[PDB]
Amino acid sequence: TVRTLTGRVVSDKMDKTVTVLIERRVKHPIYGKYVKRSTKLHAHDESNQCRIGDLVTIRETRPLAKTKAWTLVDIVERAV
Amino acid sequence: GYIEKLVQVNRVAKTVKGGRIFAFTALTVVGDGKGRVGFGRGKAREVPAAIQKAMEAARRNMIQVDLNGTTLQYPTKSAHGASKVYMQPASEGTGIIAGGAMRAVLEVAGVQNVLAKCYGSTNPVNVVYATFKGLKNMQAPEAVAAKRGKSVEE
Amino acid sequence: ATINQLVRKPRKRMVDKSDVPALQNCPQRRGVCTRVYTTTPKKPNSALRKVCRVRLTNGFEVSSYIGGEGHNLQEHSVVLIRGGRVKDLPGVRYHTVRGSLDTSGVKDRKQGRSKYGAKRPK
Amino acid sequence: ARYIGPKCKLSRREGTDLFLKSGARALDSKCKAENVPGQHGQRRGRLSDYGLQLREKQKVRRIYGVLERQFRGYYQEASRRKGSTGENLLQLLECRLDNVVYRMGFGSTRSESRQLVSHKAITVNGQTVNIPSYQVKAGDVVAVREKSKNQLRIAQALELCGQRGRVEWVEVDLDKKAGTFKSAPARSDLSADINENLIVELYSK
Amino acid sequence: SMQDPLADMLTRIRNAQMAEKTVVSMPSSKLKAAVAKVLKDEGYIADFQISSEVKPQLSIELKYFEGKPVIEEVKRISRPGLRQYKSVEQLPKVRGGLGVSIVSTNKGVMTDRAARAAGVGGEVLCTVF
RNA sequence: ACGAUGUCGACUAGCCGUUGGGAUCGAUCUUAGUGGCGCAGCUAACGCGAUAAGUCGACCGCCUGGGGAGUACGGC
RNA sequence: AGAAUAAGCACCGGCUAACUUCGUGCCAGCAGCCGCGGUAAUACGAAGGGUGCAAGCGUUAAUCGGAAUUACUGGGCGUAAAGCGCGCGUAGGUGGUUCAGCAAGUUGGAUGUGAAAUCCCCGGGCUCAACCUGGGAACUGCAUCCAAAACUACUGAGCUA
RNA sequence: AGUUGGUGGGGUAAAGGCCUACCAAGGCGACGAUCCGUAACUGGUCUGAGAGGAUGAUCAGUCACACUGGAACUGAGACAC
Ligand SMILES: [Mg+2]
Ligand SMILES: [Mg+2]
Ligand SMILES: [Mg+2]
Ligand SMILES: [Mg+2]
Ligand SMILES: [Mg+2]
Ligand SMILES: [Mg+2]
Ligand SMILES: [Mg+2]
Ligand SMILES: [Mg+2]
Ligand SMILES: [Mg+2]
Ligand SMILES: [Mg+2]
Ligand SMILES: [Mg+2]
Ligand SMILES: [Mg+2]
Ligand SMILES: [Mg+2]
Ligand SMILES: [Mg+2]
Ligand SMILES: [Mg+2]
Ligand SMILES: [Mg+2]
Ligand SMILES: [Mg+2]
Ligand SMILES: [Mg+2]
Ligand SMILES: [Mg+2]
Ligand SMILES: [Mg+2]
Ligand SMILES: [Mg+2]
Ligand SMILES: [Mg+2]
Ligand SMILES: [Mg+2]
Ligand SMILES: [Mg+2]
Ligand SMILES: [Mg+2]
Ligand SMILES: [Mg+2]
Ligand SMILES: [Mg+2]
Ligand SMILES: [Mg+2]
Ligand SMILES: [Mg+2]
Ligand SMILES: [Mg+2]
Ligand SMILES: [Mg+2]
Ligand SMILES: [Mg+2]
Ligand SMILES: [Mg+2]
Ligand SMILES: [Mg+2]
Ligand SMILES: [Mg+2]
Ligand SMILES: [Mg+2]
Ligand SMILES: [Mg+2]
Ligand SMILES: [Mg+2]
Ligand SMILES: [Mg+2]
Ligand SMILES: [Mg+2]
Ligand SMILES: [Mg+2]
Ligand SMILES: [Mg+2]
Ligand SMILES: [Mg+2]
Ligand SMILES: [Mg+2]
Ligand SMILES: [Mg+2]
Repeated sequence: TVRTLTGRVVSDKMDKTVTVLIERRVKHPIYGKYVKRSTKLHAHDESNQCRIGDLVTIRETRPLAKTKAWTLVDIVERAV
Repeated sequence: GYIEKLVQVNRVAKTVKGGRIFAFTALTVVGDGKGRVGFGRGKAREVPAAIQKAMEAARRNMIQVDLNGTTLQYPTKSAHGASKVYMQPASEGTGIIAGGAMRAVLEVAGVQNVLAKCYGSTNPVNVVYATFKGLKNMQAPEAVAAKRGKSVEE
Repeated sequence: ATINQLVRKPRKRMVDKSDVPALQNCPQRRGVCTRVYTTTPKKPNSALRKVCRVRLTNGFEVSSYIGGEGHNLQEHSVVLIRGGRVKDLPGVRYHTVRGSLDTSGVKDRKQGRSKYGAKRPK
Repeated sequence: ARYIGPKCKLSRREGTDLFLKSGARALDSKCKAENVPGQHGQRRGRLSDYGLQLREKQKVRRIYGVLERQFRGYYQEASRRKGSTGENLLQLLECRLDNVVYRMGFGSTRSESRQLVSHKAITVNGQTVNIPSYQVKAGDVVAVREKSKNQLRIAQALELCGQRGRVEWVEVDLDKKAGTFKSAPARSDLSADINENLIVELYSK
Repeated sequence: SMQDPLADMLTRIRNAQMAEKTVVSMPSSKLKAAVAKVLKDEGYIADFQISSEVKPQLSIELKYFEGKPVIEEVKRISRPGLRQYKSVEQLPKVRGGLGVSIVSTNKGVMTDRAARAAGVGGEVLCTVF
């Protein structure tokens, strides 16, 4: 299936665009402790239907603006 | 057993009204190359008397260790004061990769392939203490089997 | 140090500084003598050591030692200097290579006459 | 290069036989091998452990006549292999072509065996070899060229080898001056006085 | 504040075995019960029991053989500050095989021998010799 | 600004005082403090020793030869 | 055809293998560090005599090692350098016990990739070696599937230490 | 402040603030933005028991430059050794 990422929406001020934060756990090369890193992605939300704090998923497409190449596929769960 | 190796000779001095009084300290080890070994130290006015006293001390309190044919049983680490010592068994072609006092103790003790190293202070007396602590406490199999049969533990 | 303390900032090596700042990574350098003279050593030893002030092509002005019993250096002599610290003298951090450009080596030298640039007796 | 000059001075310094002459008469009644060379010969001269390792290494090197760079190359390549590199060194150093010519009886001393090899007089398998380092394979048939097959030097070396013991791991047909090397000698086949692990300890520092 | 209770188990056993006691009792847990079962099956302790009544108590009796204790060195490897995991071929060998390394795998808690035979890795809980 | 000894939790022989307070039959037990000794263990040694500097776990602060120097410059 | 055409460099108090004499007299000088030299200097400069390397031998510059002396493997903080003057608390780190689920870490396997050379193993060809070269191993990583469920994470329901 | 996003249009072999006119005020940053100094990168090389540390000569892959600063033309391909 299509490779998909999951994250939390941290900004929706832009029109038809959201910002999604994605966590990851990376092992230290030398000290061997898993440390927590984050990534920020700009995602194309055509219907402007995503509020802040939601848990959503996104997939890679062709660029639609500069530094914007991911489009969301569904809302896994909505922040209350 | 009788295989004598002299580890250290040192000159020490006390003070009295009038000046200094000098003495000599000798540290030696004695064994047979078949497992038994001991160490001794001696003070005297001149070197030969100190060496003889050290040899006589070493002949007393000579202990027995269990070894797997010129080599140790398992890698081990031991310490005395601020001296630390690490040893591990080696294959047949290896010599005795050890320094100073450790080499003497192991040559006399009958091992031949030991690949040893030491950390911290390298005072010969404390290093020999640490090496005897390490060798004395080796267990050998069918003795760690003090619980059950052999080859079910291994 | 706890693992978290090392993760936040790891252990660092402080790079050691060279004891021959002149002659940057060069085994030896060419210079010209500006003043040859004699100086006295520190307290335990006692002699009259022969040294020369040298201006180098790097532009540094340093002080070098002149080894061997005799020498023919003068002011405006062009010399080759290598590294090497002289314990007895304060500030002398270099040596003058004998028999290289204008130092001519030592004479009546029979034992180890390669450190002092002496030809074989032949 | 090679060591040149007094071939008994090494024996006097080392303190043992160190076969370096024909062995016709003796060693003691040539050079009084009981004092180290020089003015100071009667000194007790206790020498530290490093001295012991150095003497043992120099002793084997002078026995087989190998310079330092080549000796360390042999040591490294023997350390590469498996099975007690300490005796691998002896196994390999015992397979040199000049040494094999020595132990077949063709030369009284290693120096003249090397002279014979370097002067194009030995065919390993019908092919001429003129270098004193060719590691002889197990099962080779060392021979002497026909032109030099009738020299008096080889004959003299033959009866000199006649009383030297028998190595028994090579076999020589003396009538036609042919030789065959079956296999590298085992550790017990060599002299049981040299302790090779001491050298291994030396290079491991 | 009871950040790591298996280390508390091991330390209790070590201290009481160092004080020539014969019974060690502590609060119980399923992981502790599994480790104690491994210890008994390997022969380093004589027996263990588990109590009842809502706050169960785990009890262990110790072995001495000679005048020395049997467990002469036990140590905690995967603490909650490092969480060591190992593959099959990298499972640590204690004292050249004369000791044991307790490993938690998807097939249960076993020794390094059993995991090496079963060809499965896991988390290295503690080492015993 | 000192116990020249970070905070939190769990285990490990004992004896003798004292402060606030409970239970059992003046004594015994028990609880939170505050002191003097002391077995194991630890330490280079002095010494610490249930108020650990012993055996462990969680997190934090700091050290890397002596002067120059906790000083100069910059910031606050 | 004819032994004919072809040995030098450093060092010798200790570390560090190898020692005696002659000349100097805190001078001339040596030195990597301890240090040596002021009338018997194995430390200076020469001799004999040795010791180590060898068509090379020493010095200089630079890197790692030894250095567990930045200590993940693998150190410390009462008195040697080192516990903030003392609280509260944000981000972060860590988390008592039982049941079930999940499948992110975790573990095992498969597939794609990780250029060739290089390093490594077994061969082969140069008279051997250096050198050239065939096959394997290795590249400890990443992505995609399949399987497992003890531990950590996440979800739900509990319990009282 | 073409700065982040959107709409109509232009432009490119091709997605795209690549360009433009309007619309909203967005976007990045103690998980180190911005600035300063230094530096081609990798397979690899030297060390080390290993973990690591230093480094990027020869050989091979990629990048950039061609007296200095700009610009385009021809062409399948250049902003051209
Ligand atoms: Mg658009
Ligand atoms: Mg773009
Ligand atoms: Mg030290
Ligand atoms: Mg220097
Ligand atoms: Mg050569
Ligand atoms: Mg006060
Ligand atoms: Mg303070
Ligand atoms: Mg404390
Ligand atoms: Mg406490
Ligand atoms: Mg006390
Ligand atoms: Mg302490
Ligand atoms: Mg400083
Ligand atoms: Mg100030
Ligand atoms: Mg002040
Ligand atoms: Mg100020
Ligand atoms: Mg000596
Ligand atoms: Mg000198
Ligand atoms: Mg004299
Ligand atoms: Mg001299
Ligand atoms: Mg250097
Ligand atoms: Mg260094
Ligand atoms: Mg290091
Ligand atoms: Mg550590
Ligand atoms: Mg320290
Ligand atoms: Mg305080
Ligand atoms: Mg504060
Ligand atoms: Mg609080
Ligand atoms: Mg707080
Ligand atoms: Mg919190
Ligand atoms: Mg949490
Ligand atoms: Mg569960
Ligand atoms: Mg896997
Ligand atoms: Mg490759
Ligand atoms: Mg499942
Ligand atoms: Mg605009
Ligand atoms: Mg547009
Ligand atoms: Mg540059
Ligand atoms: Mg190392
Ligand atoms: Mg670089
Ligand atoms: Mg170039
Ligand atoms: Mg290239
Ligand atoms: Mg030019
Ligand atoms: Mg231009
Ligand atoms: Mg065109
Ligand atoms: Mg171009």
